Amino acid sequence: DKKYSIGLAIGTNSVGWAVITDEYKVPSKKFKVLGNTDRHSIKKNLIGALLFDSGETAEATRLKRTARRRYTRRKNRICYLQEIFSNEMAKVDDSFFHRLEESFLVEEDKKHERHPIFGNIVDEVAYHEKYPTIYHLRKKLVDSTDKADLRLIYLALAHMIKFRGHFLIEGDLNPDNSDVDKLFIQLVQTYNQLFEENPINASGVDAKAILSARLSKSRRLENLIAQLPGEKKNGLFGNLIALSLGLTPNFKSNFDLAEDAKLQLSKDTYDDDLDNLLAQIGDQYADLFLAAKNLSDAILLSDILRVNTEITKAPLSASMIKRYDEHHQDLTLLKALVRQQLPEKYKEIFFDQSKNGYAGYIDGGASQEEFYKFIKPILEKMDGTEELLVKLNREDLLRKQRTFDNGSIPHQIHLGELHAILRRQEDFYPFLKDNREKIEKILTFRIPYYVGPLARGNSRFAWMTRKSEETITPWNFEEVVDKGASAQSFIERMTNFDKNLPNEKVLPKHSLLYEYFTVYNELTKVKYVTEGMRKPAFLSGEQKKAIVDLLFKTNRKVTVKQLKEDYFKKIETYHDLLKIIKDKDFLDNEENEDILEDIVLTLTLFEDREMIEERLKTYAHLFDDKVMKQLKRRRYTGWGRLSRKLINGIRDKQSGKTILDFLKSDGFANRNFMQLIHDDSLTFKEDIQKAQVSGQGDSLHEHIANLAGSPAIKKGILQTVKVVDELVKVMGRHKPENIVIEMAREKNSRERMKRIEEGIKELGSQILKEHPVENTQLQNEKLYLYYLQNGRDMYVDQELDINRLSDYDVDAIVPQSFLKDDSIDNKVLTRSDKNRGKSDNVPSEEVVKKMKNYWRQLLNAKLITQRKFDNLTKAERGGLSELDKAGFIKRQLVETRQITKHVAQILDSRMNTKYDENDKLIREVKVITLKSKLVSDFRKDFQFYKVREINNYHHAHDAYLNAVVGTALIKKYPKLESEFVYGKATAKYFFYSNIMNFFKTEITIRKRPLIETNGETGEIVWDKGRDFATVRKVLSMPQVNIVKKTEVQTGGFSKESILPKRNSDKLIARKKDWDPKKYGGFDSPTVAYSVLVVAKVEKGKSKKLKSVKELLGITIMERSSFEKNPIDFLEAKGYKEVKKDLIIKLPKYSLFELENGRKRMLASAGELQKGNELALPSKYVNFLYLASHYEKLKGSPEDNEQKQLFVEQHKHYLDEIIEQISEFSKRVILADANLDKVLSAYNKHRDKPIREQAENIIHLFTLTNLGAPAAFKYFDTTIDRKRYTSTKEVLDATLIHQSITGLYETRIDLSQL
Amino acid sequence: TWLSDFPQAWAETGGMGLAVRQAPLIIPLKATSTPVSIKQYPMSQEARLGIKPHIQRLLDQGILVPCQSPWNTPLLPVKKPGTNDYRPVQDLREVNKRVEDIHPTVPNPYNLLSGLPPSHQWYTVLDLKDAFFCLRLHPTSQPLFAFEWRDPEMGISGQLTWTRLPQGFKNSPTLFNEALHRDLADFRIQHPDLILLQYVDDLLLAATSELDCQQGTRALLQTLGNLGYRASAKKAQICQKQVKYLGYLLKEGQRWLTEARKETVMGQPTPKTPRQLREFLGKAGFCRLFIPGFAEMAAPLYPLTKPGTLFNWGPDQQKAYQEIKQALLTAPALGLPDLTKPFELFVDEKQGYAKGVLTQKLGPWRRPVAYLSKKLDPVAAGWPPCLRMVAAIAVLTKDAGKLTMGQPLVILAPHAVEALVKQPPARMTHYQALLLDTDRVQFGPVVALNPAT
DNA sequence: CAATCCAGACTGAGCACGCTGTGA
RNA sequence: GGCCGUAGUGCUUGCUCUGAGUUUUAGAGCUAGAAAUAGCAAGUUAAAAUAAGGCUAGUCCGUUAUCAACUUGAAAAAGUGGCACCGAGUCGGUGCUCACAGCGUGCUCAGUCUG
DNA sequence: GATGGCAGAGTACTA
DNA sequence: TAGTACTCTGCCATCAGAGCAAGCACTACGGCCGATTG
Repeated sequence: DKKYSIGLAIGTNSVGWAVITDEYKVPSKKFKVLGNTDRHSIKKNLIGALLFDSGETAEATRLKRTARRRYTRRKNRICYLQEIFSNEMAKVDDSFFHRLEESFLVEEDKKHERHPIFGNIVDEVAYHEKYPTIYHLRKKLVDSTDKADLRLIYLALAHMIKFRGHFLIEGDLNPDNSDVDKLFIQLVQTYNQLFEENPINASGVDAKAILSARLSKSRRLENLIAQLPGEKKNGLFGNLIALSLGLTPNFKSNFDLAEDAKLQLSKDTYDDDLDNLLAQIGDQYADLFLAAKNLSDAILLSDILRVNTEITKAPLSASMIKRYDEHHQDLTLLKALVRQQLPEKYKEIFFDQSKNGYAGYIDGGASQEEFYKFIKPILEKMDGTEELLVKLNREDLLRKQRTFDNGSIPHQIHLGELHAILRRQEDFYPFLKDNREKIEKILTFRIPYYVGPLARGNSRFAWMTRKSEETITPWNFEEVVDKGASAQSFIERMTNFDKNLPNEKVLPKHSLLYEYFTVYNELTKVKYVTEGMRKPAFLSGEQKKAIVDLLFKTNRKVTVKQLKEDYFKKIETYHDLLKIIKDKDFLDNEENEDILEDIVLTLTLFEDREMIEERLKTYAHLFDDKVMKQLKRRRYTGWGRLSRKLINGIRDKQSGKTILDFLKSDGFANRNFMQLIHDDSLTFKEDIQKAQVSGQGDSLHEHIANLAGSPAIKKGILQTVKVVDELVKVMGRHKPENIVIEMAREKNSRERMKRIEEGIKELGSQILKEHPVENTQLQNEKLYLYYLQNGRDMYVDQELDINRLSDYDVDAIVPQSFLKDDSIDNKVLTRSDKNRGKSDNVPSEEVVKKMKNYWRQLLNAKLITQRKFDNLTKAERGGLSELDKAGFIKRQLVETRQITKHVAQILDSRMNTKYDENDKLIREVKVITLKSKLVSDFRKDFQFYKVREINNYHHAHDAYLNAVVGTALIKKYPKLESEFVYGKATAKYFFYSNIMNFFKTEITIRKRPLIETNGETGEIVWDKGRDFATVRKVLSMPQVNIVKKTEVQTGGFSKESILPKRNSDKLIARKKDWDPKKYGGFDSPTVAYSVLVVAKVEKGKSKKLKSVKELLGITIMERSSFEKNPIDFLEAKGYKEVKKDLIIKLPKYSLFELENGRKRMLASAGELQKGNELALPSKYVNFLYLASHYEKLKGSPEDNEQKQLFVEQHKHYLDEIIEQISEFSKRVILADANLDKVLSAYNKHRDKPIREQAENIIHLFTLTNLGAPAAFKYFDTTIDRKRYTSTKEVLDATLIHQSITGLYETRIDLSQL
Repeated sequence: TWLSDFPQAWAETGGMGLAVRQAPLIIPLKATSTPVSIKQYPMSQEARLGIKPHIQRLLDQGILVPCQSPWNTPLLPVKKPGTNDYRPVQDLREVNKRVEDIHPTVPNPYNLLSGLPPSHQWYTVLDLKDAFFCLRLHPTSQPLFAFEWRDPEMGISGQLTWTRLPQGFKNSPTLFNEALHRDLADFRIQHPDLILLQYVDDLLLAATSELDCQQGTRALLQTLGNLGYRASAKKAQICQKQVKYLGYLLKEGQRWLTEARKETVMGQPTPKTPRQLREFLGKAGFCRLFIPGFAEMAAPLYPLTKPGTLFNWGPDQQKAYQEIKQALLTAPALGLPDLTKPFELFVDEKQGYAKGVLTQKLGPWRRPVAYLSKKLDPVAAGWPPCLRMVAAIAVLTKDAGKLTMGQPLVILAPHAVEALVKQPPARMTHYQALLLDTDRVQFGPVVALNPAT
């Protein structure tokens, strides 16, 4: 029995731990070793760390699941089309669909003719000559009027249905609207015809260029407004133009409607909104609205079709055919030009698949960008290529029909083409005439997002309810799926429960009860003061009723002057429904509150007008048709945090009054909701406590999963809990006095590129066009800041130069001393940091005044954020006050993160369980949380320097230092338990600035006592004479329990790339009937775990049985097959007479001990990892830190000079560090070539300064590191990986099974097997 | 010639002993108790060979018998202060916490020698060999004690329980005392003249004349022979005026100090570490009864004993060390207290350290019985000199009671503070009861005393 | 109405460490 | 400190969809050469698969989380491993029991009186 | 973004 | 002398996008509200 404490450092992929005694000494006890080896005990220290792979989110799994569902649904669509065509296709060519299915088959495997469409070579060749591409056939079917072959009709329809297009645009699209100028002129003519008094003139305006510009929609609208007289933004014509170009305008100001009546043209509710607006104003604007709709259709289509639609009903097919013809002509011209001018490059351009060019573009994997990059210099170094170069620059040279840019083609184009084909060919095919509606439904059907998967009780993700038990086809979806119930379940399965009543769902935010409760709470806190009052008095219940009925039930916003005049002077959701239902007695009635709650619940739940109206039909008799229509129009968004049962259902046992009843009848007390729920006399608190008791708590893993945060952090939390339990069991089931814990704070380039592109488009500048920047270049902090600041200085008005980068000053808006934030949201690039003004506060008022407009423009361009703007313009608000400074200083030491609070609560609940007589929980174990700042400052002040590149011991050292610092702090300052233990400006500023000053001997010069005492008690909290020596001794120990968490690999079966056919045994069949050697397949399978098999194999012609011991990699795909029957699985692999008892499961990171303390970790069944950690002396660690100048220099000039002299006198430590590395490599790493290269590089680079030599020596520890080998670099020399690609040696080594702390081990000598 | 006459009493001829009067004794356990099995702790190869001959001989006598029991404790050798005999010790740490507790009745070494009167000048000291093994152990409680002993030569591996009372057991000294006391209780009745002193196993017989001791020794040997106890004949002082008992020399009815003990205390060099000073203090403290004013003499060395301090061997410390070395050279002969006659105590107090000597009448002179000295508590340290003597008497009178067996004694001091207790100028009430009890203490004629005394 | 969220000395009992001594 | 109301940012979970990419097959290559080979012609499209697969047979599910060893277990899960001191190259070595007595010191609890 | 798979060239032991 | 068998070195890893819903966590302003004891 001994008092002890546990210190823990929690990382995303590491959890350090350390047990300390009263004197801050780490104990050491002997531990029994289980197994068949001769070792029966081992001595270990109670300090170490656990290393594990970082956890992952379910984003990739969700994306893969969505892809699977999409593929299944597409195949089902094709199956529906084939089922429709089946009878007539059997009449025409019975084997057409069978031939289509077996297209992916070699000649010897097909049971039909190799040609899939007609089955004979002559017909196939003729068809491919007549229609080189599918778009030729589609256009022929759309335009031609004669009979067409049924297989060709099916092929066109199948292509259209398989590749539909995006569903971004709702409603209908008419491809005939292609010209922009003509439709703009027609809209202007209609506007002039209607608005005769104030006509609009638009002659001489390049409407096509203005509206079809590549700039942002808002910028295009602004340009059109600028180049148009007689109107501006927010006018009638401006709003019409915005609606046409896609923005949502408010038509309230145009006709003085007094209601928003916003119309979005792409939205499905546009027809209803337009009907409502027409009923509001009149029927004379319908022509203008239709003209705007046609203009919008033309605007969106002209950017895609880019073809004349006056001669064809298939503009998309015509555009693809024109692309094909342009490709052919450009190819012929390029071939002729190359033959004329550069005949020697013709082979490498048009014949070599490896190099980019035409051969690599078509036959190879080269993309359009790579093809253009390769062929641009060749075209430039040639004559007669001006138009080809123009097409290359505009990205319209030699384009295939199937490209990446086809993602902006609406499904309505394919729908129109399919409808045209069906109309053309329905006269000859009665079956085509009959099934036109269902074919269109097949093309245009998509499951609503709120319906979810169409499961039948065997899917965890699904929530849909079926009104009828039958197969859900796209044609009976409405009649089989209960859409309203499905959407209600979809919303309710994600909304929160009440926290006071965990089993009760929350009310909508705009619920009538919620509004009444909030209004009454706000009213009860207003203390009126008038003449004749001795003391301020609270409103009574009747006064509150009168005030609510006179003010709140009449006007939306109740102000103090209105309260004083309309009530104190005159006498002394509810409003939205009042204008809709036009009934006051119904809303004031109290027996229709259930109806009102159901109405608001429906409006919150459903976003579709059809669903709202079908749910509200039960209440249609109560209201009129127009009232029902207005109710459908109105929709609320938001969910409250209070349950209906909590608000009005629960009643006090003593008085029989609900919370709302008490709030109404508060009277003189005017106690609010918090007072009501915290009152001890009232039974509301007791009922809340009883409700929370029900359910109690789930498992530890379930609770951690239910926590909010990063999955890696949650995994670290679970590991920390498990190691705490393990340490408690190790220490004799005695709980520690304190548990001091800490938690670390923690394509992006593509996101930066898209953000800068959007910001530049919004701002209208051309900085990216002046000099393009790639994503890898944009990853640089200085370049990112320069590009975000539009190339201009942020603190003063001047222009910066990209070519002059790496010279400007990066400045933090909030000083780094007050807040340590290195994000772009707090970093600013300027020519000189002195322009900001004073360096200890927010930027100066003069600079704020100068650059306020520029910062506002950047904010409107989304280049800077609201937080950045608020921080920048704080000088006008008042700057950083003394209170703010004190707060900022305090928050650097006191942890406030919710994840840390959750971890502390979990540990406290696990540790302290006993209760007192008065139900007061005894704080047996005190859980303390600290930030990394305290420990880092301790290390920097007292020469306990940390270098992460040496070994993994720094995690354990950080845990030990956390324990020591936390225990010392809580000993010295018991009054700080509120801010540290889980459970004025000047005075606060200097208190937390010198909170850690009791460790040091001298302050600022104050001779602080050598022995630190508690004060008011006789407790010695620190002794500088010996406690620092103890810390130094602990940090210098060579034994630290470092454990890598073994795991069984899960995830994808192998690499997703499908390789071509080759005669290799590594290829994996994509289907059971697809031979890899003839069809290609996957490769590089992922091994779930290795299996040690001791068996006999057939070797030689005689097939003699040779005893063999080896490791077999059980991959992810065959893990279930192996686990179902290991005997048969191993026999099928070729092994005979295996031993089930001798079969051993070996997951990843399995540890083996071979000789001289050499440890190897199982990377896979054929690879090994290093498993030994070098324990470099702390003197060498400190010397390396000081010589490398970690984080530059942060010391006083007097202290900085002496450290440089210390390094100068300790120059010779470099050779000793090199010798330590070499001897450790010789004993363990056994990389002779790499060691020789390292030594040669060190010898050749000996004359360089100590700073550079130490910085490069830090990299040398990569060779002597635990884990997978990695390449490093010493100056110019780069050393590759020495991978251990043979696991034969570990078959005679010792297999060690380490617990979560490494103190409990099971050593198995595999040589005896 | 003594060995020949009593073959059934001497261990060198009588063989193993066995108490033929005491019944087998059941070792009780607490109600909430469960068997505990502890693996045999690692033992060095040199210590293993020390016990091995004992196990071989213990097996022959039937003391150690093979058994299978859930109880198991690690055997452990303890070498004797002399040579390397390596006596066997069971190391029953876990069993002791589990076994029940009985009230100890063992005699404390301070009070045994107080019973010896100066009239009985002839002594006969007999020490019983293998004392704790004489009492038989019931087979029900035999599984409680066990240990693992595996020797390939012996051919038996497993647990070997004890059929007798083991060594290292917490109740062994108490159970053996009572068992031996009852057997010899009949012997005391038959010989009123003899004075028998019993210390666990060591027995001392005191008689008046030489013939009385010879008759008593023969009766004692015959009595122990029938009872089964065997006494070692190699070390048995019989009918000698000079005997060694309880670490004290007994000559002319005086409790001398052995010459070897004095050599050990002075032989050590000047201490240099607190561990070295602690070693020297303990030896000196055992002789405190012979050194006059030892509390004040060793006063400087006491504050240096603290674990947290600096070992500064200053000139004052060397003066204290020299005083103890010279005092032990001429240590007097403390007389054996005679309970029949009244006692006399001298009390003196200088500078907060109480000193004195307990004496008894010897002809016309007074012979010292025991030198008493103490350090006054800090509460009495600040008292005036008149009040300090009152506190000094109370402290020393408490010490004298532990040796005088509660017999009345006379307190003689230079001052006349005996009347001051009645009318002094919580604790004081406690002092009044102790010093005013006429039954146990009284104050004689007030008179000073020599500084040496 | 405004501000903040026991010291001393003594006595008694128990315990423990840090050494020794008589024996086993 | 808490109560809010407003705004922004980041992240998480789930659902419905889109465009490509890869793989096999189809789109008759020609001339001169026994032949390798050379010279010309052509290239843009389509079908099928897109984790093998599973039974629960759904227009469902299949890459998240969790996972040292041994014993009891159907499983969920529960159990399994002495301490102290001196040291330190991944941990090593030494020691351990009693009972009574003597001396020095410290701590905790409780009470007393006074400010 | 490391880190394990994989092909290919090189070297070596054995029937 | 050819057939397996083991080692070392360089290359290579499916990728983009659009909606919708619910939630948490953090930052940043403005208004207002706390109670009990000496």
